[PDB]
This record gives sequence, C-alpha cells and structure tokens, in this order.
Amino acid sequence: CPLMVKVLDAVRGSPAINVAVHVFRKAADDTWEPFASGKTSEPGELHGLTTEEEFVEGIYKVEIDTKSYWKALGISPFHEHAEVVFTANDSGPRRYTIAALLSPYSYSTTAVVTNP
Amino acid sequence: CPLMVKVLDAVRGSPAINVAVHVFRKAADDTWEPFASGKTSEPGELHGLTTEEEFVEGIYKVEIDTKSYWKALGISPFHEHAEVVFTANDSGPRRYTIAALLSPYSYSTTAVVTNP
Amino acid sequence: CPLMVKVLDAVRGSPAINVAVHVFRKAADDTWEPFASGKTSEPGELHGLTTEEEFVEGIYKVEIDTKSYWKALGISPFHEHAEVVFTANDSGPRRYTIAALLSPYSYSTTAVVTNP
Amino acid sequence: CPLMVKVLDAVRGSPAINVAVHVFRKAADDTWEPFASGKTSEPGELHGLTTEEEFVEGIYKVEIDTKSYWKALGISPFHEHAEVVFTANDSGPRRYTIAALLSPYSYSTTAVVTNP
Repeated sequence: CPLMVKVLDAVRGSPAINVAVHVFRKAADDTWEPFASGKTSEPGELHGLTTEEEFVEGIYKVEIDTKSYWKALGISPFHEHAEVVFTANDSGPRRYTIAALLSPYSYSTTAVVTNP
Repeated sequence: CPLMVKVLDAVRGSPAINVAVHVFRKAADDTWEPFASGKTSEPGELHGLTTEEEFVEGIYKVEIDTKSYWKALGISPFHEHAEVVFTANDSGPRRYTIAALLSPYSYSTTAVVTNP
Repeated sequence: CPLMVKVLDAVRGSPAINVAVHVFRKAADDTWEPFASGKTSEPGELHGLTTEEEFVEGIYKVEIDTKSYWKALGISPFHEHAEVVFTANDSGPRRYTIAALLSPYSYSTTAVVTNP
Repeated sequence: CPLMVKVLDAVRGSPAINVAVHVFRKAADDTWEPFASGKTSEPGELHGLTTEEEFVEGIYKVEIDTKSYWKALGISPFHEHAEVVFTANDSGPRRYTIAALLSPYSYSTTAVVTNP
C-alpha cells in the first residue's frame, strides 16, 4: 500500500474512527484534482486509497476532515480540516504513512516514508 | 492585532526566523483571496497582519512556507508547506495566535484564542 | 501484548530503531522498581515487555533513551530522555501503546489505550 | 530569568492556568533535590523560578502536574504528570523556555533556547 492514513484522538487516547479523508493531486493546470478518498476504520487507519501504478509522481494533498469528526463527538473545534501537502515519488516509489494526532484546538501530522 | 503567527523550530530549539507566511480569506465565490502576508521576525513571530476592522468572520487559511525554511538549513523536508484552515467567530472579543512547531517530517499547529 | 512502545523520528520521517526503553513500577516504599526493558526494532516498536499476568495495577514509568539515540546520529539533543508516567490497569486490564515522536529539541508522546 | 515554563491547553486552545510546576536539580549524590516551583499564571507562564546565579550547569527535571489540571476540568487524563529532563550547558549566554502543549492522552514539550 503506497499510501496509508492513520488518525488518533488525543482527548480519548484512541484511534479516530470514521474520519473522512480526501486526497487530491495537482494537475497540469495547477488545480487540485480528486485522486482518492475514504474513511478511517476501527484502528484509525485508511488503507487501499491507491496502487503503486496509479500513485505517480506529483504534488498531493491529504485532507483530513477533523471538524466533522469533533462535531459528531459534541466538540466545536478550531480547524476546518487538516491539510497535508507533499511531493510524492519524485525519487522513485516510496511507501507513505500520513499520521495525524487530533485535539480540538491543535493537531500534529507526521509522515513516515519507507523504501519498499 | 487580532491575528498573530508564531513559528518554532523543533530541530534547533529556536524561533523559526524568516519564515514566509501567507494568509487567505475565502471570498463569497468560494475561492481563496490573498488577505495578509509577511516573514517571521527573530522571535519567530509575525505581528501586524491585520486589524480588528478587517478581520471579520469568515474562513481563513494560514500557509507557512516550511519547505523553503528547511531547504535554507540544508535539511530535507517532507511537506510543501503547513496549512492552517479555520473559521473566525465573533463570540465576544477575541485574539487568535496560530502557533506552529516544525520538524522536517512533522509539524504541530495550535490555536491559542484569548479575550484581552 | 498489554504494553507496546512505538518511537518515530521526526527529522528523518522513519521509525526510530535501536532506541533503549526502560520500564519501572512504583513499589510499596515509593521507589521506582525495574519492571522491564528492551530496544525498538526496525519498525520502531518494542513488543514483549510484559504479560497480562505480570502487568498488574500500579504506577508505571516508561523511560525512552532519546539522548543516546540522537547522539548516535550526530545530534546533541536537549532532553536526557522522555519519561512517560501513568497509572495502569486500575479499572481492569487494558492494552497500552506508548508512542513517542522525537525531534532534537522537542518530543510528543501519546497513549493509545484499548479494551481487549 | 534564565528559565521560564509555558503551558498550553490543546483542548480549549488557551493558556493552561494554575498548573503546578516543580523543578528539581540532580545533586552530587545522584538524587533529585527540589530547586524551584510555582503555579502558572493567566498567560500560562511561570516566571521567576530562578536566577542566573543559581541556575548553574547540571541536570534538571521540570514536573508539570497535568493530571490535576485535567481533573479540575473534568476530563479523564492518562498521565500522572509531564516530566522534562535536561542538562543545562553553559555555551555562551542562554535563556531556556520549557514549553508544554497538553491534551488528556498526549503532550508535547519543546525547549526554546535563545541568547538575549
């Protein structure tokens, strides 16, 4: 799986379940084109977004719908989403894990990048 | 000054100096309009972005040019920039500090929202 | 595995390998007694520290030897270690993941706690 | 003032007020001696812990009483306290700010070390 997203809730100390994730790829005309999307599972993970064939070099944006997650738990959070923007595969295929650690008024995001 | 940006470098343990920051506001046509911008100071802060009169309710995006910062230090970074997206909400008086803590392959952002 | 430790390097965007970890349990005389220890593997994880039988209720300290890790990579970091202190199992057996995200001058640590 | 402590609340997006902080210094006998302590102010800061004369090289531990803070807000926390352990090193003039960003099941700490 060349691209995986993992989301944790720092308030509950638990995986963040049912978080919507939207992935875009910058097109030739400099617009963000839809690339893939899904929702995190019970372990807070989203697998199967793409394939090694489809995940070509480019600039990608992973949008994590944090505001919807918190609202559904009764919290009015600060951020609309978390938006992770990066160049991928520009030195050959890599495996990317995009992790996010959520609080109502703060988040961190980390990339773990390995060579298959 | 209702909006301040603070940036810290987690590798050197220092304010992040000369970091470009761009602020956008979503217009009624649903595109991002340039709103304010600048470069952080020696203390890692950017003051004077806006005024109370101009900083009306709306959806804002703060774009911190992290990649250029790391490149200047010779450290290979992951992200193109850090992006902070939020709604400003009048609810009594408020001051917003958007803080960012930078590492090459990870960042955290926190909103500190206070009443003077 | 009732207790797992996971360590990531925020500078390289990689698991932190060969990080020493020492776990203590507060004894009746209020001293920290050695409980378990090990080193992280290639995926940045340390499994097999304890068993459900041995991991009784108590106050535990997980010491992560961050300074030794960074020094071996040519970085003189700020902290001696990271020290994670918590009560465990006080409402029945749980599974605990203690994660740490390392930079030379800053770290975060998160607990993910699940009910078997 | 060569040592300051700053604490932020990532759930409320605010300084963390009335947080107890204890500072210890390792003695020649290798035990932790009380050094300074206090409670954070409205701005989430604790100033006046020590002086240049007293803050000599050595190993220090800053203990932030996070559990009591969360309990006061009615939020179940994971950690007993946050612990920051470091060596102070004369290497030209220096000021140390120990920052902590708190969530119930996660915290980050950063050292910001500057020359006035």
